[PDB]
Amino acid sequence: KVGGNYNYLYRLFRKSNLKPFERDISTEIYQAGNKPCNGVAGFNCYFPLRSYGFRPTYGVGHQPYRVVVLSFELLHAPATVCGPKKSTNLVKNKCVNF
Amino acid sequence: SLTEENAKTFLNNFNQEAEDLSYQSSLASWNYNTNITEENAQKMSEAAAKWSAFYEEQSKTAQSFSLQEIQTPIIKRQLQALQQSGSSALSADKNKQLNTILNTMSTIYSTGKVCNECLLLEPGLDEIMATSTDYNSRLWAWEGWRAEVGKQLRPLYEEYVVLKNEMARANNYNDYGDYWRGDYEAEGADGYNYNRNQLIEDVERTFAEIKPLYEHLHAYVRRKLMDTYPSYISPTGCLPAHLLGDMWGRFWTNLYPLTVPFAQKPNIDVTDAMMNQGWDAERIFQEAEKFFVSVGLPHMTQGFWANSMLTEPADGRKVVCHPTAWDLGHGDFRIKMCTKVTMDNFLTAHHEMGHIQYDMAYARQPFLLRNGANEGFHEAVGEIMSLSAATPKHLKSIGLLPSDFQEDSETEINFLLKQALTIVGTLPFTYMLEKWRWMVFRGEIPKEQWMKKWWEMKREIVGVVEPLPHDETYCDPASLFHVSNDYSFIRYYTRTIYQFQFQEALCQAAKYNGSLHKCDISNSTEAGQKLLKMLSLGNSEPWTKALENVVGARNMDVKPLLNYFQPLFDWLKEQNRNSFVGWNTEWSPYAD
Ligand SMILES: *[C@@H]1O[C@H](CO)[C@@H](O)[C@H](O)[C@H]1NC(C)=O
Ligand SMILES: *[C@@H]1O[C@H](CO)[C@@H](O)[C@H](O)[C@H]1NC(C)=O
Ligand SMILES: [Zn+2]
Repeated sequence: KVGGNYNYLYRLFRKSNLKPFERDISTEIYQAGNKPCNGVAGFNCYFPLRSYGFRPTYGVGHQPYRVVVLSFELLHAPATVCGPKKSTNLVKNKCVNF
Repeated sequence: SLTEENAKTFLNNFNQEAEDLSYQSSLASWNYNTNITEENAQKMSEAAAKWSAFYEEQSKTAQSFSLQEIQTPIIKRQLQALQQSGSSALSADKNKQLNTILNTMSTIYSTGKVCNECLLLEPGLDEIMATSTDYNSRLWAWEGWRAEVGKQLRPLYEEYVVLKNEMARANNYNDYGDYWRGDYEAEGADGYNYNRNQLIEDVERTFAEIKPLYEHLHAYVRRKLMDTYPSYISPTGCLPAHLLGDMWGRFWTNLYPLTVPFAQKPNIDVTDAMMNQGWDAERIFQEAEKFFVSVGLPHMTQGFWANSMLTEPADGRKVVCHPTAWDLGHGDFRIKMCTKVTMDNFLTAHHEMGHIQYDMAYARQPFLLRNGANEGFHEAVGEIMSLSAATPKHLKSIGLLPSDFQEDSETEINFLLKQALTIVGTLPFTYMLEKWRWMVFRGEIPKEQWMKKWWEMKREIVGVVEPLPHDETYCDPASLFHVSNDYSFIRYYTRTIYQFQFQEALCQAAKYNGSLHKCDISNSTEAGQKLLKMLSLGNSEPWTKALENVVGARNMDVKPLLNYFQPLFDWLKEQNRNSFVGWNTEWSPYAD
């Protein structure tokens, strides 16, 4: 958006890194220093979630990029998602491989 | 639990907010410049005010992290680049008084007029001092200007100097000069550490090496002016201040028609050749892009061709219309100029494109370090590009000069002289002005001997004499733009030296055999990757290391400068034989 699409958020600070396929949607102030924060932002107490200033005037490295990840799971459970398959001859009066 | 990680996180948050606020402010400024209106101007002012408030608040909150505990060099440098307060050190009363005096001086300089006709600075005074060749026609304007503007700014400048000195002292400094000399202060290892006081000893040393060439050029200019000014020039005297082609004499380029080595072979101008082929602004910019890609530099952004204002807008928009290279951030680089098919603009396009290429280099460094090594480096990377793109060999490669042309000796000498009248003649003036300003801010020159010592130095360094006596009631230093409006002037000397340093350092690595001024870094991928080694650092390392990365030396070097004009140097040394190179500091045009 010309003015700026500030609706897409992203977390910049956190106590420790995440684990494989972990999600965090908490919005508590980052307790950076020893001063225990009291829900207010300021020195050593910053908001973890910031927003993106997506604009059309941006270059190619800061513009919005949509990224999807397809992860395949092969548990011992029977497979239920199998890809496609087919050909088409109902050949008669001739022995063929069916 | 250590303060280092706390400062790291604080700087991370500060940069995250700055890369947004500065971008908004720069975009508002660009919108204001595109269509200059009262609404866009208000938007720009509001954005700038918000950015300044945020920056000063962060600095106030940043001074609580002493650099002694910060161990990582990059983190300490990031914190130091922000802890500096500047003008906020003074009290509200002192700050408001300084702002009032500054704006008063700026308004008095912008609305200055000299009448006995009745013109202003830009409409009549500049053209008159540039083209006029009559003695009085220039003397009257010069005297009127330096007596009106100088005498109106003297009382305000006297208090402005003390206010700036107090401001500097409030910021742990000694004088305003030391504050201005802080940009060249480096920090690092034992070899990459530079001090402010060390510059005073270098700028002078670098000037003693250029004295012979400047003296020869001045003698030649005096001998050539003796003709047009028979009864106003002495064979062994200085040159009047009103016969230098400019109100102050910063650039002697306007003296080329009177000082021409060989008139029967004029300089080379490809404007007509550029018009015959049907070129245009976009074609010039494409040629500049091709040249900058030949050296082996990144490709321009796709937005540089869409969002950039490369040509004058025909939609009725009133633009400032002076060449500028804007780096709004987040991959946004543009160039503002009313580009046309002339040669000077063709070369300025390459000069301004250098600024964009530089901004596209240090984009990886933190926002607190997205700037050139020093004030003299940013402008030195673009000028060297024009020196390589304005040679007789490059114009033939692009197709502006037919192949049947061959480089001549007389025209080469003419071009060398025309370049020296603007590059070699502008160094002594800037050096003398900065020396005077430093000695004034330091209180070494009593306030009762300002103009006296100023004019005494004008004869010893620049070799210029006044056409009429000017006692302490005048203020000529203030009559200059950079002096009235708060701005540093030493950056030009360092820029002029560093451009030649980079030229030689990048031309010797490209295994070029010939005159230093006829170099052509095109078709040389090794000349670009070695240059990017310094453009990618910016302010992340001390300027000494950034310089050594290109030239190898860790300080100013003037030997490459004398090697650029060596042919012209020998020409002047052989032509100035029948005269005394120099000037005696007692001759006076006003005295009989
Ligand atoms: C010129 O300024 C007006 C506001 O006075 C604005 O509406 C218009 O879009 C501007 N022209 C441009 C930027 O093309
Ligand atoms: C660079 O090399 C190309 C290919 O040989 C040539 O066409 C071009 O004219 C050369 N340019 C210069 C600067 O010599
Ligand atoms: Zn410029």
